[PDB]
Amino acid sequence: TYKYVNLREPSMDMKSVTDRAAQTLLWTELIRGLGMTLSYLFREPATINYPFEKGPLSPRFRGEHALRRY
Amino acid sequence: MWFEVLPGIAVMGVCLFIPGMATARIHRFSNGGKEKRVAHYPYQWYLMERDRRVSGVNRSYVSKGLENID
Amino acid sequence: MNLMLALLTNFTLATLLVIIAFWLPQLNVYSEKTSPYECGFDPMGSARLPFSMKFFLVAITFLLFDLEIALLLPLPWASQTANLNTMLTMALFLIILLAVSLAYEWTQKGLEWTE
Amino acid sequence: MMLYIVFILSVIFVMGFVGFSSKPSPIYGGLGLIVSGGVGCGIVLNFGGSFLGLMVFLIYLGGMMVVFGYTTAMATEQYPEIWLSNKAVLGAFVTGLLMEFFMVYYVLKDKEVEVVFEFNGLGDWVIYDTGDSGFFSEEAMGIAALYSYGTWLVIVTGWSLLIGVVVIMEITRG
Amino acid sequence: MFMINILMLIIPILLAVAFLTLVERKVLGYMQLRKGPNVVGPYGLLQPIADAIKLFIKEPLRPATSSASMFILAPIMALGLALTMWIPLPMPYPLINMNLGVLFMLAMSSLAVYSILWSGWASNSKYALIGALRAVAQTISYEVTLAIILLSVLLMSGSFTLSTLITTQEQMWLILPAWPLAMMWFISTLAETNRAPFDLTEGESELVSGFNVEYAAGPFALFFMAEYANIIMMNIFTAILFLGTSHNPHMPELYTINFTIKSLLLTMSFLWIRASYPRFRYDQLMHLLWKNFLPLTLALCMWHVSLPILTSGIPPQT
Amino acid sequence: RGEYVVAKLDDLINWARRSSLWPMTFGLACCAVEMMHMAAPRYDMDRFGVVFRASPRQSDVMIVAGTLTNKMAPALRKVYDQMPEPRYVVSMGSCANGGGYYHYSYSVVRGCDRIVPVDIYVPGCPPTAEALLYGILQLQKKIKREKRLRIWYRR
Amino acid sequence: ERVAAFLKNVWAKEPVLVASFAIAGLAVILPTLSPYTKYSLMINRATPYNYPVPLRDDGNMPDVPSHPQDPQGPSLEWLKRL
Ligand SMILES: CCCCCCCCCCCCCCCCCC(=O)OC[C@H](COP(=O)([O-])OCC[N+](C)(C)C)OC(=O)CCCCCCCCCCCCCCCCC
Ligand SMILES: CCCCCCCCCCCCCCCCCC(=O)OC[C@H](COP(=O)(O)OCCN)OC(=O)CCCCCCCCCCCCCCCCC
Ligand SMILES: CCCCCCCCCCCCO[C@@H]1O[C@H](CO)[C@@H](O[C@H]2O[C@H](CO)[C@@H](O)[C@H](O)[C@H]2O)[C@H](O)[C@H]1O
Ligand SMILES: CCCCCCCCCCCCO[C@@H]1O[C@H](CO)[C@@H](O[C@H]2O[C@H](CO)[C@@H](O)[C@H](O)[C@H]2O)[C@H](O)[C@H]1O
Ligand SMILES: CCCCCCCCCCCCO[C@@H]1O[C@H](CO)[C@@H](O[C@H]2O[C@H](CO)[C@@H](O)[C@H](O)[C@H]2O)[C@H](O)[C@H]1O
Ligand code: SF4
Repeated sequence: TYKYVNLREPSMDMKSVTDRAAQTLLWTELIRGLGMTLSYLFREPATINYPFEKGPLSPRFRGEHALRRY
Repeated sequence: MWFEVLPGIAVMGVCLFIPGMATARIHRFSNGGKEKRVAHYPYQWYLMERDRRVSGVNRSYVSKGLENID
Repeated sequence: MNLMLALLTNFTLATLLVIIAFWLPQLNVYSEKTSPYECGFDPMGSARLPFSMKFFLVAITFLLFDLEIALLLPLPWASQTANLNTMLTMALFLIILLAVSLAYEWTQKGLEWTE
Repeated sequence: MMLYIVFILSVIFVMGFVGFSSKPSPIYGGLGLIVSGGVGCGIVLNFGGSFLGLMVFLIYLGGMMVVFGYTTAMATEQYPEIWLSNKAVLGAFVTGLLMEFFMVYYVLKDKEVEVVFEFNGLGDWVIYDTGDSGFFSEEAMGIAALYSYGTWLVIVTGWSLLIGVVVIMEITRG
Repeated sequence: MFMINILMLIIPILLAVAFLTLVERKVLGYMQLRKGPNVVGPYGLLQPIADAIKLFIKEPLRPATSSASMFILAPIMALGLALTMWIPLPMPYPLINMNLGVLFMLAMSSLAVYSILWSGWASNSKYALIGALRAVAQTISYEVTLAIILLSVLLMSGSFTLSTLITTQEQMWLILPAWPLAMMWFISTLAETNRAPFDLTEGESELVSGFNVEYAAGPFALFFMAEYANIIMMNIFTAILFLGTSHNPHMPELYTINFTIKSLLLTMSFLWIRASYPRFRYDQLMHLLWKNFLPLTLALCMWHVSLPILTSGIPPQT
Repeated sequence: RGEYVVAKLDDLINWARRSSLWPMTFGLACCAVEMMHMAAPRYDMDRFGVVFRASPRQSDVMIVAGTLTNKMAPALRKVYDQMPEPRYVVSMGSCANGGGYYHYSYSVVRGCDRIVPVDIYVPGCPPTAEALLYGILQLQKKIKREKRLRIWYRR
Repeated sequence: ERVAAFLKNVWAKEPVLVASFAIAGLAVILPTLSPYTKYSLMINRATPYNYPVPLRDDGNMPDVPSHPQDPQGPSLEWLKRL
């Protein structure tokens, strides 16, 4: 199965045409993009406070070598 | 958190407030407590120059009232 | 005076910053350090070679359009005239001829860059 | 010294003219024309024409920006010439400054000078008007009258600018 | 007392510019789900000081192929002219009260372009030249539309004096009767300040650093200080033009607070826009202004000449 | 006292230089992906004052993040020479450290320290983003120890 | 019918130019229809940039006032009510 990512025909009824004219002149879809970055401004950042905080690791981590004893 | 951006904004705000406050207060200090006289047109300069002679102290901002007409 | 004093102070402040910038830091000058930058490899040909301008016709049109605004900037003062019938007609006339010239250059493909 | 402000600016005016008239690389000629346009604005402003002075500066800044672009495209060489790099350019440059310096030296010494024609060197302020007290700028009234008195001027200038666009399109369509 | 006033203008300008660099990095950071400078001083408050000291003790380089005098001159012009832009600004009283303050600002903005052209040309390197010639195209794109946008607004103010705009907007912000012009003005200031999405003369991802690629240390800092000073100054200009603050002659500091808040938010909007959009192509910038703003700006200029005359609301000359 | 003054002045310039480290936007191979993850939100190298800048004229550190081949060696030396001083080199990953997996190749430089001086060596293949950050903080503590003015005073 | 067919097409393809021409048309047209346009010129005339030089009373100028507060001469009552 396949799908088309970009094969759609815009409608030509006066309401749709005006909706697009308002988009072109009032920058509505650019304003919308500003909303997304604004929402991120008020999200808690993902930063950890290295070296006081450390990224998570697992027992399998492969780091510095060492020779062991019985 | 986003409110940790506020301290830098406040510092920026205080610095940008200073020039306006300083200009306004230096104008009062230098013009006998009043606003600096504005002379966009020759008539306004003429009157200001006349005030300099009238002052008797060579300052266009030293005003003379009724007490100067006998 | 106030104006000349203000300009002198600004450009003197900038000059002092450059003087400090050059005389305060420790320098180590050699040929490779001062060579022209081009992402790690030596440049091929002088940077003084001709650089084709593909928007040359818009650039000439800018000269003509940039003089139009000199003719239009007096409009706030011209609106104080008592003869407002003539002034309004000539103001609109000038702007329309600017629009006509723009429309001509647009329709004749003067605003497209040479490829 | 400040009473000679117009004279000082006019000296720099000529120095900028000698700059681009000796014809180094047009990059530096444009620099000389910008300086002259800048001080020229200062000269006209000091005679009461703030709008005329700022306008000529604004126009010439736009014009020299285009000239700069055209220069890097159509008037550049491997070794662009400064005033010191070329013997003909340096000779014209020095000759201009020496002719200028001697006119200044003698006009200041005698408060007058004969350079072909007689010029008085009392300072430029002496010719100024003595009685102004209107509530408007006379230069602004004169310029604004272009739209009420200058109907004919508006038509011929507006038409010439429109034809100008038509013509440069014709001239450059090989 | 005038010399003191000059210093109380440009020392604060440079300090505000330094801390605008911190604010941008924090605002971008949080919009990018991170923090930005928070280690150098509390909440990163000493970070601008560290960068400034770093650059001015860094070795400045004069490229072997550069034109020495013009190389030095351009950064001096950039910062000098950037500070000159502030002197007629009424906050609420200008340092220099000019009859034609708007025209003065236009002329000085045009002159500041030459600090880009000459620095790029004097570097004698290909990326620097490409950056400078992008500045030629950028200026050609916006300058004509920028002047005519101002003219249409001043037909309501009645003068070229910046302080008159305060009087004009005493009842209502000019943003109401001229929001189409405010829209186009705001975009034009991004292009005028070489700001994203019109950051083309530097265009890092394309030209490495464009016009200033050969500049280091203190000379580079001068260009940075200039651009960030112009970003603040152009948003103060936008606030005066369109969001006029009321002025009480006896409490001039209330004007300054209200006007400073407005100018800050407009400056924050510049950073916000940088965080949000991709970059234009520099021929697409030229087509934006000439094929969209200019036809609309010409039409609105016609409208704003006629509207005062037909509504009998022509402003006073004085 | 002269010593006290130059000691405090050393602290100021050392603090300014380490607090404002601008690496050159310079990456070579896989290790550059972990370098990208140091700039990413979890570690946010910008919060230490560490900002990438493309131009070598505006860079303080070269992070050699990946294999250096013979064909690339003259270019790396070129952009290093074009950095104004003071300048530092951080060697990231086994390839840059000493050739790594390609040590015996005919086309690989066996360690970038044959080409440029190296201040810090970050081990790993690749070093984790946190390991590279540990290397940068190690570079900062090296800069903090510098005694340029103190040594100048005793010249 | 073609009036709407053409207009709808340009609205869809170039709304910027449609808005430009509509705004320019109103600038040319409304000034001739507005009833307030006549006051623009009256207000400009009533603005006294110059001194009003008095006339030598020669004994027969009834329409001219002797004092600024005399009933003769133009009045600005219309302007106070605007
Ligand atoms: C907005 C503007 C911001 C401006 C920020 C200004 C920076 C403020 C902080 C200043 C700190 C003090 C300066 C130290 C940095 C010097 C650079 C350096 O590291 O050199 C190492 C050098 C090290 O030299 P060295 O002798 O040890 O070895 C170098 C030689 N080889 C290569 C052989 C080893 O130090 C010096 O040479 C002298 C140090 C003197 C420190 C005092 C500085 C006096 C300033 C006067 C300088 C004269 C020119 C005038 C400049 C204007 C004066 C203000
Ligand atoms: C009573 C009669 C009245 C008569 C007068 C009536 C006048 C009002 C009606 C006229 C129309 C009003 C709107 C005019 C505003 C300008 C519109 C405009 O120019 O947008 C078009 C422009 C081009 O868009 P594009 O799709 O690429 O191309 C079109 C096809 N060629 O699109 C763009 O400009 C894209 C811009 C990209 C860069 C944007 C980056 C910033 C975006 C966020 C800014 C938000 C706005 C904030 C404004 C603050 C103001 C202080
Ligand atoms: C390519 C060439 C394009 C040329 C386009 C020319 C367009 C010109 C359109 C007309 C512009 C002026 O339009 C005209 O303005 C004047 C005043 O301003 C109006 O006149 C009105 O106000 C004035 C005073 O303000 C009164 O004297 C007059 O009694 C009153 O009718 C006219 O009613 C109007 O018709
Ligand atoms: C009074 C001032 C306000 C009135 C407007 C004045 C400006 C008028 C601008 C030109 C109008 C007609 O001229 C112009 O012709 C060209 C044909 O190549 C058209 O342009 C065509 O190709 C270009 C580039 O792809 C695009 O603008 C558009 O996709 C298409 O329409 C314009 O749509 C049309 O606007
Ligand atoms: C980049 C290079 C730029 C070169 C610029 C060249 C500028 C040209 C120099 C013009 C110098 C004008 O010089 C000016 O001459 C007059 C002569 O009366 C002097 O004016 C003089 O008048 C009276 C006469 O009673 C004296 O008492 C007084 O002491 C003296 O000031 C000014 O003090 C001086 O400033
Ligand atoms: S050291 Fe390892 S991760 Fe880094 S470039 Fe070499 S092979 Fe890739």
